[PDB]
Amino acid sequence: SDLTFCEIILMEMESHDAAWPFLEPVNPRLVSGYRRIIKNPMDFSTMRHRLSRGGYTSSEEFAADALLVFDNCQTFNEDDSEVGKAGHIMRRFFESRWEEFY
Ligand SMILES: CCc1c(-c2csc(N3CCNC[C@@H]3C(=O)NCCC(F)(F)F)n2)[nH]c(C)c1C(C)=O
Ligand SMILES: [Mg+2]
Repeated sequence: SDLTFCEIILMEMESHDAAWPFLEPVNPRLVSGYRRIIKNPMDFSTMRHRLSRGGYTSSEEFAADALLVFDNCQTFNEDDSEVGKAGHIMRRFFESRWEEFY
């Protein structure tokens, strides 16, 4: 249904060169101040796990999680940091692929 498109998008994000910051949850033990600043963490493997057990009712819920990944990225990382730069590439990728399905 709407979920077949989400499988395609998520697969293509997981394999993207710039996905390396977002494949795994941030470990707050390793990242000073992350727990304080980011209220709702999100990453591609959490989305993949939620998709695998069917925890998305609509495509709009899937997109909310994706946008959360990149909102969190821009909140915590400078736009010219290595992670910020990758997050902009991944955000533009997502917005572009989402639009040529809907
Ligand atoms: C900047 C942290 C961060 C990552 C992320 C995922 S893998 C990775 N890297 C691994 C290899 N190269 C170093 C670099 C790194 O700095 N890791 C943590 C620092 C330390 F202490 F472990 F070295 N960073 N992803 C997101 C979404 C992040 C944030 C805060 O938004
Ligand atoms: Mg937004």
